[PDB]
Amino acid sequence: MEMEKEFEQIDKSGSWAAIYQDIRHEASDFPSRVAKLPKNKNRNRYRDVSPFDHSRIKLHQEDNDYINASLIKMEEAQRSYILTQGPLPNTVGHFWEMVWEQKSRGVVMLNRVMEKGSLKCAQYWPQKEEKEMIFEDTNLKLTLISEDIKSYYTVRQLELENLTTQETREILHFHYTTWPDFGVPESPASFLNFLFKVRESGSLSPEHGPVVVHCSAGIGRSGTFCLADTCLLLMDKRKDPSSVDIKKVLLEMRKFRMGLIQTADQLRFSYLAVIEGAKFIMGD
Ligand SMILES: O=C(O)c1csc(-c2ccc(C(F)(F)F)cc2)n1
Repeated sequence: MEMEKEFEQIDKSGSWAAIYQDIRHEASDFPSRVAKLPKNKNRNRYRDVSPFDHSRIKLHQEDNDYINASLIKMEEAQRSYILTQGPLPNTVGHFWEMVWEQKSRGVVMLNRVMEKGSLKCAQYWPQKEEKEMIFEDTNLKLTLISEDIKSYYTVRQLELENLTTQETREILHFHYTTWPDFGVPESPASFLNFLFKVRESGSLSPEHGPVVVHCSAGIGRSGTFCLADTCLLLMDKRKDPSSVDIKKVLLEMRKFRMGLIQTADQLRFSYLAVIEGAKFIMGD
């Protein structure tokens, strides 16, 4: 079925939970043996969220190459994304090592450091220009260059230096700051505006490594971001945009990381975002 009318048909019939459970039943199951080794327990935020072995990002290190991060490679859309958990106190150096080694331009953050009164990820970037951060375990230096605070998101320019080689690179930090502590946003308008700002920066384009996207577990809000982006790109590429099947795209993405889209409310929100976004693209 088309999307917008399949949407109204699920609303009127109140069957979002049943649609979402079908997706969960059909989703791929692949091994994640490296994630579960005892030496990696303090590298995982949640025991039930792990990268598959076949698609996990490897650190370029001979001691321990493990990070909780996955490469989502979308062949028809010609987009790739790295989805990862919010960094932990003992993985902030690994996080920036990955950004460096994978040649990423941008980092997309969809959570606040504290939500619901608890810490959802480490304070992994510097908050003042004159107070830079050094990660001694991976030999990197990180400096805040500039910061632009808007009503729904903040953009930061960061400098990452590889202290072994003295090479430097500019990284863009895109921070969506207004996702509610409970539920999903009422309108997708600010999330879509945010997605378009990431796109306009070059961070999603083939001349760079894959964008790094995270929330707390790296599957829920993060899944919504890449699902909406890929569906809108396919609608632009194909002769028949009504042939884009959001449930099929989500199942393809779940071949590369488990659990993408965590609730039936997140599924409905993804439909809403793609539907509204397709009207703004045109060309109208
Ligand atoms: O209209 C359609 O349904 C349509 C148009 S292009 C397309 C398609 C393109 C590429 C690939 C892949 F090889 F890249 F995987 C798979 C499907 N489907």
